[PDB]
Amino acid sequence: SMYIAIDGDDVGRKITSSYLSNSEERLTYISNKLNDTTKKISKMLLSNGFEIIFQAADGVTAKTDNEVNLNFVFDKIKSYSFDEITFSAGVGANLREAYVALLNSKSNGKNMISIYKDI
Amino acid sequence: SMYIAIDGDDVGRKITSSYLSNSEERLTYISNKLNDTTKKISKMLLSNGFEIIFQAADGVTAKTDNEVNLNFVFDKIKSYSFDEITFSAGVGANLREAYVALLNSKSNGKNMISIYKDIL
Amino acid sequence: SMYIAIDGDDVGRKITSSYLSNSEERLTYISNKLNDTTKKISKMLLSNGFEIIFQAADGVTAKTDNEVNLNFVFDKIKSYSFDEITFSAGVGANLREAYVALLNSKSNGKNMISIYKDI
Amino acid sequence: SMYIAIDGDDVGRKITSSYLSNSEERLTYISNKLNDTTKKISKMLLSNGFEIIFQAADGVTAKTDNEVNLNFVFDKIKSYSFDEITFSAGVGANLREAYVALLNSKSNGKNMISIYKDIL
Repeated sequence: SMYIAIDGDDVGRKITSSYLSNSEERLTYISNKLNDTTKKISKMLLSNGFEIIFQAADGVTAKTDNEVNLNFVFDKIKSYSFDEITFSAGVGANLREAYVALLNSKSNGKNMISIYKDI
Repeated sequence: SMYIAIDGDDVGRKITSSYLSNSEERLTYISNKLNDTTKKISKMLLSNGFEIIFQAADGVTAKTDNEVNLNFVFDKIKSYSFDEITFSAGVGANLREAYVALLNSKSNGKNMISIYKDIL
Repeated sequence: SMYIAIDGDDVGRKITSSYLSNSEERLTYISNKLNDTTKKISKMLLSNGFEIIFQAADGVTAKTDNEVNLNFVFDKIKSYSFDEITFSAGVGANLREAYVALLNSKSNGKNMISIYKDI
Repeated sequence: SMYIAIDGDDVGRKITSSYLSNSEERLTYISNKLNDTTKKISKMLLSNGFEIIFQAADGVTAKTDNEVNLNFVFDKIKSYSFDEITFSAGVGANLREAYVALLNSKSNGKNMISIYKDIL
């Protein structure tokens, strides 16, 4: 039983920047692109045997009982980046482990995946 | 012209709590209610002549040139609370003011609305 | 071997409020009360046999190999609350457990302590 | 009167990394380095005729009514960087302007300074 928690890297900084510069068009662009990119993530996960647990904009969490190629899955997630917006991931054997692994990725960089047992 | 920025209060803490307690049911519940609540927010704003600028996760930002009763709009916002999750808002004459007024609401309480001009 | 991580609750919110209201005196009061209270916590942990690992801003992290009464230690921490500013704590057998327990406290309330093995 | 708000960039991420990797030495190193650096920042501001309003770790805010070379002041701030930790700044005519300028710096880059009037 494997869990994956996926979240955008510092998307809040890009949103705040758009508010402070009065950039309506950039804010609407981010809104639309976050919605479209998290749909691509969820459908890819579904096509690879996952069950979607949580799906907001910039955040998707899922689980599977099948074996998966995490390199392939995270390569797909990396290919869904747009502009200076990327996503990180944590993998674990329950929700808490995937969440802590996700914090590990976020605290050590961007556009990376961590597996809890390997920390 | 008037801009309004709306966001949930402490939603991230409820989500974090769900991960650390291994509560899939509560996490999925939060996901569904957030998405349903922000759909209700966007539809109420569009119904009062707003153009939606941003709609993602727990935030909705919009603008209008129509006349607007803010008491009506924010009483509607307050009716969309669920469990321990409330929503705050900031209003201004541009996006920057609405954002700063939202930060004012978040920093001074829960379930409240701030007009940028009243903060000066 | 026991680790404890202590951090203020929502202190950033009180600070942001003071900036946005141009409340110079309020901000300076928070600065002083924060540094004074964290020194109080640090001296208290030393008096109960801890070694300080980290002490900065609104947080103190310490470890001990000696015997401890946790109820006495955290009741002391709660007695260091001022105005609406309080502190939460996490305890574990290593730094990661103490941190995750601290995150558990912060996400479920304020002025509370979590022991990692209890979660 | 000029207000300046200074804050470290990404300090919390370096701290979190240390907890999660069980690196006591790296966490104590950060603690010691942050405390050294905030004292250097505040002593430099005092040396330039500022009055300190707020001083925590990775964060110092001050104000002055005298003349100041901000370029010299921020050049000193940038020289206090250590490892991957840099500092950002906002300048304004009151606390709220300095804060919003600092938010502008942190959302738009690393190791930068913003003057509130330059953002309008």
